[PDB]
Amino acid sequence: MKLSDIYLELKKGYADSLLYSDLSLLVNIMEYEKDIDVMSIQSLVAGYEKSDTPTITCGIIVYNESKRIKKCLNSVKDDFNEIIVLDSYSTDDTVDIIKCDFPDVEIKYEKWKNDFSYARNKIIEYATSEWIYFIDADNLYSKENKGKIAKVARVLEFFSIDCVVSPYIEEYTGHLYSDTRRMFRLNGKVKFHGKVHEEPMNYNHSLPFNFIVNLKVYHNENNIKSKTRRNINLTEEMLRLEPENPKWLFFFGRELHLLDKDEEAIDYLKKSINNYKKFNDQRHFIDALVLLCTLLLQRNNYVDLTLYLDILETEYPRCVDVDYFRSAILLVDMQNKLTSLSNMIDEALTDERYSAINTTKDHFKRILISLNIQLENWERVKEISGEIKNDNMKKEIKQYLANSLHNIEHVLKGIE
Amino acid sequence: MKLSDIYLELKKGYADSLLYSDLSLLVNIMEYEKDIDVMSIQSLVAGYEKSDTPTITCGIIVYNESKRIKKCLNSVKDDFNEIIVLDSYSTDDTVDIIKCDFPDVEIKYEKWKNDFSYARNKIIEYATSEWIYFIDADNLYSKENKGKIAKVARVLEFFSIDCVVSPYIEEYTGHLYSDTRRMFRLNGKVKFHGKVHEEPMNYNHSLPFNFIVNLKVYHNSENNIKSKTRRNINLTEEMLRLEPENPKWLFFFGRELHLLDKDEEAIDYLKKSINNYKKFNDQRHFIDALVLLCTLLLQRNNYVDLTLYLDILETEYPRCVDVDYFRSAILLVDMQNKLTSLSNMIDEALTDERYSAINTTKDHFKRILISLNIQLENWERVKEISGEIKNDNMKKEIKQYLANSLHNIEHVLKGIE
Ligand SMILES: O=c1ccn([C@@H]2O[C@H](COP(=O)(O)OP(=O)(O)O[C@H]3O[C@H](CO)[C@@H](O)[C@H](O)[C@H]3O)[C@@H](O)[C@H]2O)c(=O)[nH]1
Ligand SMILES: O=c1ccn([C@@H]2O[C@H](COP(=O)(O)OP(=O)(O)O[C@H]3O[C@H](CO)[C@@H](O)[C@H](O)[C@H]3O)[C@@H](O)[C@H]2O)c(=O)[nH]1
Repeated sequence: MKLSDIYLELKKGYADSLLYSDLSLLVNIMEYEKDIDVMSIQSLVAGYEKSDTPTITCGIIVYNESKRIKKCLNSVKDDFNEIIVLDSYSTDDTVDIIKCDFPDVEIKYEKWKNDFSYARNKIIEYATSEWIYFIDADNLYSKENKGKIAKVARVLEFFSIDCVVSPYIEEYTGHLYSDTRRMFRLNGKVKFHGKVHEEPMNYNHSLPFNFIVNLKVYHNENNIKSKTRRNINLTEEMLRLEPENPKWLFFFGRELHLLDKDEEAIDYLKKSINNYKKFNDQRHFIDALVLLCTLLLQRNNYVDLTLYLDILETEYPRCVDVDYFRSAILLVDMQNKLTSLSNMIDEALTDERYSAINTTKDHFKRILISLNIQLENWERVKEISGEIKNDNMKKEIKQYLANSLHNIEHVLKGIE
Repeated sequence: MKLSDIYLELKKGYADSLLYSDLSLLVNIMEYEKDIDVMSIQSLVAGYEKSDTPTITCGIIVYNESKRIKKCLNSVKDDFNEIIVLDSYSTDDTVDIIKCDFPDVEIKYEKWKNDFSYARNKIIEYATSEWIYFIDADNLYSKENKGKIAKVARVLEFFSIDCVVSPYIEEYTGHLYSDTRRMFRLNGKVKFHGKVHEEPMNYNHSLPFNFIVNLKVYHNSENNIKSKTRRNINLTEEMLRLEPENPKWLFFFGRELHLLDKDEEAIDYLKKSINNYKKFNDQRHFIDALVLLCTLLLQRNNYVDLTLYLDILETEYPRCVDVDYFRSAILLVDMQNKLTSLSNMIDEALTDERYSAINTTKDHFKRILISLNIQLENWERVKEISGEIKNDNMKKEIKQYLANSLHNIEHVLKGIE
């Protein structure tokens, strides 16, 4: 059997049950290709209510998080049995904000070596439970996960599936990450690797299966500039060890972008993309393509965007962002068609050629306003709008300029 | 020696001369086909110095014209010497605004028969000068037409040219008419024909040649237009029922139907007029028929039939810039269409079972939509869509972009006029 099959058989067969109820916190089930050996589907829902419920501990590593450690721990101090904060010798409060308001949370210490894995890996060895789940301090643990976490541990042990576990992280942007690898069995197998952009690897160097489970965490400045300068130092390091690695070329390339060094980021993204072709962990391959495409787009480099676009479209055909960059290009072509039309109208007006409608060629000025407003070309519309030579056209334009003046401050009203 | 060549031997040479000054008040000159008997050039400039300067009477027919008759007669009184004013028994004052300030302008009377040419007769009779000039109550004789009139009458009497004379008459819309036919020699050769849309004709009903001269005459309107039209159409329909296949009248009746908001029917007459001008001799208003049918076809969003009448407009009057106006409007409508079809092709897209790697919220798609419908001025949907974006920084920039164009509108709106 495949876990996929087991879930189906449990749908019409045993949707009554608890094994079912708790197996539906697993999003990711049709991805699990390993045989789960079973000899009776009936004995299984029955043996699941007899199953042990495991212990989860919650590891947080903090530096100067005076601003956000309170809301963080509040989200989380009721959902675990043991919470371990790992102070890297904060210069501000943090430590004592924790000590009075949160009496039950262990506080430990560790000087910062420039290694998120070493820190993270301390809390692993300090931790007493039999699963761990990591959460960072600017993050917040949805009210919705109440009583759900250990249910996820329980099923995965009940089938004894080896995996790390990703909840959904929702960016403050609303962007929703699902390769987060934040929870895993505390059983000697599996330890963080990497000075930065670290993730749990099962220690034969690995790459464990990832259950996306149905748990959620939410956000809680222009200190992005701060954090990024910190990480690029670490990323460039990790990359100099493996200078041809597509993941590291992309990671570095990305942070270069974040430090607006876009021309240099495009080079690393172009190299990352060449190297993913024949390379096994293709997880961030898409992230390189859609970033190189936006940067190429932002530099009005349509030929190279089209080339990379065809790659994104053949390598990931069900990615909607292909349709995004194609739209963006048509809309560019339309701008030029508008401009070219604005330009033959000017060429027309400057002949000897007479008008039978309005000898003042003043109806042409209706189209040219219309057409340069559309092009956002207020420079040239303000102009054209003086060259008008008649009251009742002027009378016509100002009354139409107002009804859109007031349609704007109507939509501008009800956003913020 | 033709006339346009006499003007080349003055412009090149005899160029400070009094003949050349008065002859540059004639615009229409290379059109004058008749040849002229000269001695030399010299003989001809000096004969002009010893020539004359004829007299011009100014004719005005009027009905209830209380509001404009004062401004009118001002423009004219210091410029003609004799001006007759034919009242048609106007029920309001009018006649006595003329009494007061304009004592030397000889108010004659006449009962109104529905015949504009006939009213123009009765002023040709009473007139005593050599040339006549006509003007209407809603026009103002331009300030800068100072003593230019009789220089026109001189040059035309000197070469003893037969013709009618057209000043430029300015619409309330700023448009300049130059087939106006307002001045002619009072030598029993020229006279108005036609109950309405009268013009001066030779006595064999032929068509006097039209010098366009360099005189400006302006305007003074709101909704007297609907009542003037409703009167004129009564006459026009009569004249039409006489030659019911005459394109000039098919056009005139269609035009007035239009001015009375009977557009659906105005097009039917414009179409027949355009069909009949093909052959027909006097094609003066052929162009006016086409461009009015085109502008109405545009208003009704009938682009298929617009294109077809635009072709005819283009083959017949290729140098009319109004061709390009209509081709432009079409091209631009096709743009709008491509845009809205993209708006929808984008919409279909961000529903499918299809994910984004850039932003799960697809909020970047929604920004492209917002930007289409701002361009499409579909402010309706700019509102819906901007409610469903969850990234506060984009919602901030939509706020700041709208403010940009809000400010720039309120800026261009200021310095119009
Ligand atoms: O010297 C430090 C710096 C940070 N932290 C804490 O550890 C986490 C690091 O997160 P952060 O300061 O937010 O850096 P980011 O770049 O925003 O975090 C991303 O990048 C890190 C570096 O790989 C990852 O560990 C995180 O999972 C990932 O959210 C946070 O809880 C910090 O408070 C420390 O304990 N010591
Ligand atoms: O029973 C009338 C009605 C009007 N008028 C006067 O005649 C002139 C006609 O001008 P208007 O009343 O403004 O009519 P429109 O339709 O605006 O004028 C156009 O249409 C008329 C009919 O063809 C022409 O006389 C004009 O030259 C032409 O400008 C004006 O001075 C009127 O005051 C009369 O004499 N008798």
